[PDB]
Order: sequence, then C-alpha cells, then structure tokens
Amino acid sequence: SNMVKIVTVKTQAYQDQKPGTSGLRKRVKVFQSSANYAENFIQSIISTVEPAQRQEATLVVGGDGRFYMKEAIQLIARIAAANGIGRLVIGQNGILSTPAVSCIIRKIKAIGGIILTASHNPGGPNGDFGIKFNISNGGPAPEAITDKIFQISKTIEEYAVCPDLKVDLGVLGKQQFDLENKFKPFTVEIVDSVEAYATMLRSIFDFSALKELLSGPNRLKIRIDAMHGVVGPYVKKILCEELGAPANSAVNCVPLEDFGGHHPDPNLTYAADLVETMKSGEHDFGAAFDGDGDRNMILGKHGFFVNPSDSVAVIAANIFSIPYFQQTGVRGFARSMPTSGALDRVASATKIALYETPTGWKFFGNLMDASKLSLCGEESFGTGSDHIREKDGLWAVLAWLSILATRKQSVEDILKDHWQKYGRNFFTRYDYEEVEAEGANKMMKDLEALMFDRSFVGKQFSANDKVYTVEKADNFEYSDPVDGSISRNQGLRLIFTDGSRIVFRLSGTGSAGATILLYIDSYEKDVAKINQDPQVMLAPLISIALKVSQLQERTGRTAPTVIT
Ligand SMILES: [Mg+2]
Repeated sequence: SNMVKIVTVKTQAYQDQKPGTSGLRKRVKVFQSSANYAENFIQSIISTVEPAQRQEATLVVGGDGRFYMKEAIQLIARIAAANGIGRLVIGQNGILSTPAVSCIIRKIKAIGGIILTASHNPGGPNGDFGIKFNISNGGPAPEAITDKIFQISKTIEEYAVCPDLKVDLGVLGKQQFDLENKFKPFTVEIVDSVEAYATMLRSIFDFSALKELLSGPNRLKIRIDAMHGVVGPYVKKILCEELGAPANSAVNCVPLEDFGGHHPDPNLTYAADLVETMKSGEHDFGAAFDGDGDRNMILGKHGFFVNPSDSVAVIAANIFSIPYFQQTGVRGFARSMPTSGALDRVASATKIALYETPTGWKFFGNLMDASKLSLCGEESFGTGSDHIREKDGLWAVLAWLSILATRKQSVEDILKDHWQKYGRNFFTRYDYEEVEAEGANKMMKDLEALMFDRSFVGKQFSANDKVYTVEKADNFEYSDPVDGSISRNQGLRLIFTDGSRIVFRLSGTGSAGATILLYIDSYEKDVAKINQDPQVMLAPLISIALKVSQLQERTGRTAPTVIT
C-alpha cells in the first residue's frame, strides 16, 4: 500500500465535460452514476501538461468539503501518479479554500491546481459537484486551456491510473508512492489547510492591530458565518485562535458535506440566520462566505447591509489602513460593468484608474498580471486584490476590520460618511429566473435596436420631479488591454446624465431557459436623499427600466424572482 502498479483503463468519452470559467459542475449523481466520468475529466486535464514537464510539476489539490470531494481527490491522486505528475500538495482532509489554492500555487510555483468545489451551489448526495482547474498564476484556467480539455474529453479512449494508490488525507507530511517500473517516485504532501493562507494574511494585514481590535472588554464584537463551508477552519484558526476573537464569533465554521442542507451562498436570505443574529444589536460586525470562500457579505450593527458595490468602494476609500497597500501602493481599481459606480467616485476623487470590465475573472487577472489592478469588486458579493488570482472573502473581512480599527466608527457610520463625501450609488439587482428563452431574447434584441437609434441619446424620462436624460446607450463591449481580445454583447447599458444607469444582461447559466439580470444604479448627492430607503429611491429608474424594455410584455413577469 505504498508500492503501486500503473494500469490503463479503456473508457468511453462523454460529450458534456465542458470546464467553463468556474469549472465543470454536474449533479453529484451524474459523477457517481456515469462510469469513469470523473476519471475521464481528470485525465483530460493532465493530458494538457506536456509529458516532459510532469515529473518536475506540482499540482495543488483541495476543495470545499462537499460530498464526494475526498473520493475525487483520491482518484485525482491515482491518475496524476500514473501519468507521471511528480508531486501533489493536498490540503489536510482535502480541505482548501479557493483563495488558499491560489495562494499555494503562487507560493510554491506549482503548475496549477484542481479545486473540488461548486462554490455557492448546494452540496450533499443530492447536490452538485464541481471540478475547477487553475493554472500556474494561481487563477482559473483561461478559455484556450479549457477548450483543449473539452476537446480531449470528447474523444478520450483510455486513461492511466494506479488503482491501488490510497492517500491518507488526514495526516500531515510527505507520503511517497513507488510506482512499478518507474524510477522517480510520486510524492504527496499533506499541508495544514490554513497555514500558508494565514501566513499570507499575516503579511498583508496588521495582525497586532487586529488582535487589539478583537480582544478585551472594549472589543469589536463580530459574528463570522462560514455557512458550513470551507472558510470555517480559516475563521477559527485566524480570527479566533490567532487574533483572539471569542470562539462564539465563528458561526457555522465546521465544514459539512451537505453545507448543513442549505446553499453556502452569502446574501440576506440564504444567510438570514446571521442577519437575525446581527439584528439583535449585540455585535458590531457580521459577515458570510460562500462554499469555497471567494465571496463575502458584509453586515453592520443591527443588520445594516453593506452592498458589495459599496463595500469595494469603502475599502478603496480607506485602502491605506491595510499594510499591503501602504507598501505596494494602489496600482488601480476595477469593477465589473454591472457593478454600481460607487467605486468610480472614489477612483475619480483619488485619481486612480477605474477599469470597467465584463463579468468574469479573466479581465481582473490580466490587469493584475500587468501591475495595473490593486483592488476589484463585483456586485455579486465579490471583492479581491492582486494578492492572489482568485477573489477572497475572508481577505475582504480582514480589510473591513483593518478599516474599522483605524476609523473607530461603526460600519453604518462609515457608510453614511462615505455617502456624504462621494454621494450614494443606490443599487439593486433584479433576477428574473427561468423566463422563456424566446421572450427574453426578443426583449434584448428589441431594446438594443431601440437604444441604437440616433434619437435615443438625449431622450428624457420623468420620474417625476426628477428627469433622467440618457447620455449613452449601447451593448457593452470591452477590448482587453493585455490579451488583445474583444468581448462583445456584454450587456445593455442605459447611462444617464445624472450618473445613474440601467443595465440588462442575460445570465450565462445552464438553467432551464434564460435568466434576466436587471441592475439599477441611481446616483444621488443630496443630503435629504442619501439616507432614504434604497428600494424607494430606485423605484423611478425601475419603472423606466421595465417600461423601456417591455419586460412584463415580453416575459409575463410582473415581479423579479430575486431582489438583491
Ligand atoms: Mg465561490
């Protein structure tokens, strides 16, 4: 059980093993009930690595703890070994947060990693499973590589595997495996799930300033909800053990294979337990993370909700409370196109570049690799820095703690001050789920044709009292300044002279039929307007959005599925 044979298994190809930008995500049953399904996909990844580079290569491997993950890691090891891959670094018990994997790939200069996560999607025997491939910069495999893996998956006929190799995932250290009639060994190193990521955070943030903030009778009282996913141990070992926060601060911080039977997806409904806890008024700061730790929700005293578009703006405005940025400086700011323009106000005032990208990581990564991007955020609960090449939920929480420690204000008072200084970008996202594809497609084509007409710029819409004048309308296009690529049809933008925007996108998910995403960003600068209810302040533009798009007529929906 340390000396294993290499064998070749004939297999039948599948046709649907397309890695996408976030990994191949299938129902767990599919993986269990489809012969060699996982085997085929893992082999197809490894086949992208030139056989001459495998011995010297290391792959980082870990996941979010969901059901089926360890069985997948075992067969990843069995296949990487047979294929001549030299070394695997695997998090203890298979557990590695997505930011941790990106951390470790970059630190040890691995060729890439394979993350066993489906992020926010439910886990368990009746849930989903995902296999994500990252490359040597720590970030997601780009299109040209995922295309290759797809190609190989569709015509694969055999894979190589040591069926007898079994890694003990529970014990730290190097396990060596001697392969029959192979000179070099195959080496697995089990590493503590948290250490290398904690060591990175210890250099990024002022752990002494934070321990002071979090400890003692005058402590900042926090509740940090890992939603039964991967970031749990990271919370316990960093916020509690190392930074001295009371152990009751770590909520749902024990990874569960079914994530507790719920979606590890941070927002005001999936994380309603945190919200109600914060509602009591006992704690100053709340936060929630998704299954793999790259998304985060930020809550203040009494459940005050910092929406992700605002969060990245507040961090930008106070970025030098964070030692990493004092020493790198601020290379640039970025948000996805549908994210609110609050960040732009900070970037304009402090005169730092604001990159407005299509949705998707690759655009942030390219700018990061160019040394042009320090801080990025997305309206979908995503905040990141160029410290790694994934977004990082716990990083965003420690950024907020750093800012709370230097500001010595509540979360809410910080936001009120932010809104008084930069004005407020009220923001909401409307989700229309599983509308008929023909109707949604017609809605988009009709709206775009309407926007394209020479008279549309300048058109006026009463609210009333307020008049919105369209300054610009288009289907968003982005020419990437690094890889040369052009991304078209990235979303319909109605840009108004007052700084406000309406944005329509069709969701790229594989759900039954289309999902419509309507983003409303209404800028207000006035004192009597910036502390009103957001949904009340957004209602005029919501009315304009639905009228100009004829959404109800094209879909039959009188209300969104979700309001965020
Ligand atoms: Mg995620």
